[PDB]
Amino acid sequence: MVMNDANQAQITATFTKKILAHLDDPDSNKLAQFVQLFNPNNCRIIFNATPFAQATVFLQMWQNQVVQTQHALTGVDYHAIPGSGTLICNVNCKVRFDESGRDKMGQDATVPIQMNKPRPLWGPYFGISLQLIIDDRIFRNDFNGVISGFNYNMVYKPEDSLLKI
Amino acid sequence: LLNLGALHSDPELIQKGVQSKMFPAMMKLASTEKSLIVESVNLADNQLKDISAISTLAQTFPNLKNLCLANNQIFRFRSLEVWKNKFKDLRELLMTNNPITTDKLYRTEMLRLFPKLVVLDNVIVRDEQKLQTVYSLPMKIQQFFFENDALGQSSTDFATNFLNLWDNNREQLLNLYSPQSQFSVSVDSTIPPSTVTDSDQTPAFGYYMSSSRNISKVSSEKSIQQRLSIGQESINSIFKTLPKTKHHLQEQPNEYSMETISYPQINGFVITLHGFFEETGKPELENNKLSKKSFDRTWVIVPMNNSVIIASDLLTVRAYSTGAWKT
Amino acid sequence: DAKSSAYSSRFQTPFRRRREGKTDYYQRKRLVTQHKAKYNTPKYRLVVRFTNKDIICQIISSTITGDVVLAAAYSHELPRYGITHGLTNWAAAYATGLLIARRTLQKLGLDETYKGVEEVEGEYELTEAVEDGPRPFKVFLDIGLQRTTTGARVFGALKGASDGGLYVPHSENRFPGWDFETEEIDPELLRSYIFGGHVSQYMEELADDDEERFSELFKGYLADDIDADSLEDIYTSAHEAIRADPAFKPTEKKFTKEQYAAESKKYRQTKLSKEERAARVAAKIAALAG
Amino acid sequence: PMRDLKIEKLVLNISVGESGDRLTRASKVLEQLSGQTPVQSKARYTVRTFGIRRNEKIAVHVTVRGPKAEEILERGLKVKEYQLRDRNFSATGNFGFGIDEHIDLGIKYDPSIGIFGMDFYVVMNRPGARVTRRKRCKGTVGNSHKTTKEDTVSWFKQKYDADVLD
Repeated sequence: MVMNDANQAQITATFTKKILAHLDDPDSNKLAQFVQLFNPNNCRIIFNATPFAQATVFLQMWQNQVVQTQHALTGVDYHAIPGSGTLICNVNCKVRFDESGRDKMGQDATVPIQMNKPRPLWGPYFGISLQLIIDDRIFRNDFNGVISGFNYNMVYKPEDSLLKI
Repeated sequence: LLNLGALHSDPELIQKGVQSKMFPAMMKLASTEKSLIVESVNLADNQLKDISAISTLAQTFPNLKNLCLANNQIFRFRSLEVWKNKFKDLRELLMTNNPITTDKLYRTEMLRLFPKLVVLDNVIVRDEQKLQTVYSLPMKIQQFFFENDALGQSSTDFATNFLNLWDNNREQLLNLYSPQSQFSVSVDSTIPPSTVTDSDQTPAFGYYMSSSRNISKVSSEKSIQQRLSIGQESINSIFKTLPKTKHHLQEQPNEYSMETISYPQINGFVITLHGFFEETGKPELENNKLSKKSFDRTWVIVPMNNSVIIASDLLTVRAYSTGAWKT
Repeated sequence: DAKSSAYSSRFQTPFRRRREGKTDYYQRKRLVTQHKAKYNTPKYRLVVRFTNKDIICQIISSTITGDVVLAAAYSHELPRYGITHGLTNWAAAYATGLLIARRTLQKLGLDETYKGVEEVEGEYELTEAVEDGPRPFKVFLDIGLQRTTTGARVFGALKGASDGGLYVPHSENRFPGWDFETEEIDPELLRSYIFGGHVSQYMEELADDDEERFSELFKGYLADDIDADSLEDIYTSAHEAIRADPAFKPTEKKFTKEQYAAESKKYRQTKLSKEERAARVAAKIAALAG
Repeated sequence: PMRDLKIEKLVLNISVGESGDRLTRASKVLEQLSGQTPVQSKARYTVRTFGIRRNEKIAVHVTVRGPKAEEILERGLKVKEYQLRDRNFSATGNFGFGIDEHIDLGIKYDPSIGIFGMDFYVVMNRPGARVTRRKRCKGTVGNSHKTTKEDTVSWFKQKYDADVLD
């Protein structure tokens, strides 16, 4: 039925790159774009193994409760099927942390007892195998509501990181 | 907590006739005690204008939370300058009646000396009500979760069954997968921070790299096309490509962490489990063998009346360390 | 700037080729100086040099007023014999050594009596003299400022000239295939290097490996559509055509002397007269005083 | 087009007043930090106030070229919080600093080793510096291609987004 082509590998690489870009976009005005790039119709999205239903509320809680980081991508998967619209990748992502002691919105941690930002204070990174099962119609740029499964699970988090999960 | 103040006015220690190297080795003694747990310290007026004898205390007592060091006799900040990212979780410090605490920098540099401070000398220098949700996580994590409890039960059952079968003999990959059920396999070269506990330094999986269908690893198309998975024959090729490893999930069921969900597009259900895979034996097909290495299966099985049939068959080599399940 | 008058007075400059860095005069003396009772007999040396693009081989003797070339050969003259790609490797060095050897022996008249080592097997063989008649033309290798390592292309050109048929005295331990742990040679490595086997090994290995570096590095062989198992036949046909037609032919220039001279002179600059220099100094004085 | 001001050398050195187990300790530290084996260095002359005789080892050092150079440099700037002080910059266009308490460099808190310090020194150049390092036809660098203080300060102020005080 199926085969082994470079289309699924290029799709996995481009999806990992676009996912890293959309997760490093720290502003709140693009939090609708994450749900619109994922399956806004129906999906299964568990990020850090959380019982989440819709991606919109999760992206809103992300832009209100998470800052930016870096994502070192080191491995991808490419599994495809016929008559089911299957395309499965697994980004081996080393995801960093943000030592701003707040969310993305550039807060002031000091309780005011009486500008330009600081240096990009980062912390230790955690390894994860973020699995994305999406639909393989994107060989000619069709990626509108295709990601049926978004499973973020981790492997190892260093003790030097600021935020503790 | 332990108090180490006024030891030069205690007859149990004054007549013993002995201080700097004594306290710098008493840090080692208190670290090798390991059963007399003390979090904070009380060593006010320790007869030092500098902080030499209390320098290794930040490394030896890394669970510091508070310190009262008043009536000090310090007139500098360079002795305390080494305390950046060292006892930085402590939340209380005051060494007043001194030229180190009555200066100007006591409100602008003390927060740098202890960023995680929820208090500052019987006050609050930061929003301590919101710091527990801003400087840390907002909620906890789930070491095992799914869309439903019975869904997690059946997912863990099929995951442990597949792991036990791949441990015993994976020769029936052709009988486990259908004509459409394909696979994928890759390896994780780069690693995390070096201070990660029991962390593999490098992926010592040098007998599985040629059949790794990873996108950003190799730059070619035909190479990933040959290393990628067809049906049952190439599925068994990927099954006997790597080193056979008995599942280290029954030892640490906690560190064997599995999430799960469904698949609405095919009335299926998915499970992403991750555990260790220690390989005593290897692949018989022709630095060489494995090391401490983990594995993670992201399967998508569609059930029936008889059994479940897989749709995705993933293999991930990684760098083994501790898991995100424990507290 | 350390520019004292006393320093620049007492400073002694070195020789011109020493200041520009092109002649080791120690080795030059020990190489050029002749036995005084062989009165007017020239010591002939084989100068072999490597640029970034070319190999030069030259037979030089020395006089009082300057050196004299007896014969010469270049690596960029190989496309009339074969090789168009890889013009500065070990196999090209072997080829240009063989070419200058056959050219010099033909120019003297000893080509039909010192045939060299045909059917090369990569062994060690000095050109032995004949029982009757003359004895072979002897040359001394001159390598200049290049370091002596095992596996170098200067000794590749050395083996090429000696198998061409010149007597050049040498040992074997700088040949690629020498084992320092056994003090012996393995001549199959010499055979594969003389026929260019390491480039073919890399071509096959990178063809199995990533083809981006293959299509970047060996793109000329893909454009010429020559398979990796044809390099030995290329080297063999080049050896046959070198031993067939050894004589030199010029480049048949269009840039004749007067035309090239007038064009290069129109492009390049010239000097200025002291009259105009004194006028410029007078203008400098007038603009400084007004 | 060619003038670029890239990283030529990152040299890490640890100097030890003793000649005990501390040199083997710092040798293992440098072999764990850099990906290469280090080199111990003999004392030049005798002092008797530092307690030093000649021909016995004092210090350890190692040189790093390539991407690991700017990796180590980014870690050292993270320790130094991206601040230099308008000293630490030579007229010839090299720059360095020194780090106390090397635990904040990925090095763990092992008591079998303990605490050391380090000196990092960065040598800068431009392409075409082979002319002063080759053997045949050695030359110099012309007086427009040399790396100078203002060139290094401006280029590695605008990259790494650092600050140079005073």
